[PDB]
Amino acid sequence: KNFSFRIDELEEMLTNNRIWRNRTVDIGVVTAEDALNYGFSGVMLRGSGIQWDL
Amino acid sequence: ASKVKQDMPPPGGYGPIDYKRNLPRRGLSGYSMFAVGIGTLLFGYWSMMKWNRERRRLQIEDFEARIALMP
Repeated sequence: KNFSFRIDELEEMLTNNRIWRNRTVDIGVVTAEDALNYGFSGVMLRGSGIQWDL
Repeated sequence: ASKVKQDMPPPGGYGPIDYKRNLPRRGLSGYSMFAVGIGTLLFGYWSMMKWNRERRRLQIEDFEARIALMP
């Protein structure tokens, strides 16, 4: 019942930070077809827009 | 005699658990922030104007004293 505030603090330190965004945005872009053909699973799929969850 | 006793939730269950993202907006328009910046710049410019004019007058006074002492 207190963990959501911890995730909120994490987001406040990271989510909108411009240094973090410049370190992460458009890095390691993978297409859905390549993600599927390369054997990826989990977020590596779902980050590319594939709707899959076991 | 004795009944079953194991770890269970309390009757009626537990209270609600927050999970939604909560990143509230502190709030100040870009116009207001820019206006505060420009206003403090203008105040500093005015103060430096008056002080530097006074400093010019003081320097002229010191130069006059030197000129009087030169001969």
